[PDB]
Amino acid sequence: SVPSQKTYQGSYGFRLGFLHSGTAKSVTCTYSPALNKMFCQLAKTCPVQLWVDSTPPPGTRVRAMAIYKQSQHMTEVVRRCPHHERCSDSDGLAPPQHLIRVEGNLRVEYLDDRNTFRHSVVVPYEPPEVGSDCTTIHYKYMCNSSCMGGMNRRPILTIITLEDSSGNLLGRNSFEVRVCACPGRDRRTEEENL
Ligand SMILES: [Zn+2]
Repeated sequence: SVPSQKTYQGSYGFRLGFLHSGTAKSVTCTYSPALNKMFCQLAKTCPVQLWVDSTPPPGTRVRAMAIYKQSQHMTEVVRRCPHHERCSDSDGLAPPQHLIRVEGNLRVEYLDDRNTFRHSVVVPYEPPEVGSDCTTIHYKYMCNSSCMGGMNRRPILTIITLEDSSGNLLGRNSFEVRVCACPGRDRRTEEENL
């Protein structure tokens, strides 16, 4: 019982983009092309860019979902650790257990799948204005990679799916995530092994 991670550009040429932020000590969020991996800080904005060759129909929705990267952990549902789950950091919209939030969107919607028990967060797709090339969604990870009782140092992927108003699949892309203190340092260090 594991959700697909196969890349699928679909009819609209769906692709993911990121800020080219570098690895200076102070950066809150930074992406590695070589690793296909996002490094970001706990509860900080992590911008993900949606790129399309053609504008998807109105009613299109954008869902984000987390799964564990290692195959022997994939069936386990990724959720916040007991401490954070119990934390007073609610924004009034996100369920307390949910790892991934979206900020600054009053039309945000959260799901507990009645059959898989997996969490996900979905927002209406917005087209870029004619002077921009992509759409930006501001994600937040609400639990650390090192949190004991949660992910517990196990690496995760985020799966972004493009779907119509009826929930049918239009596109899919994914990237690995590490939530940590000092993404800049951890990115340079992990990239050094190459
Ligand atoms: Zn936690």
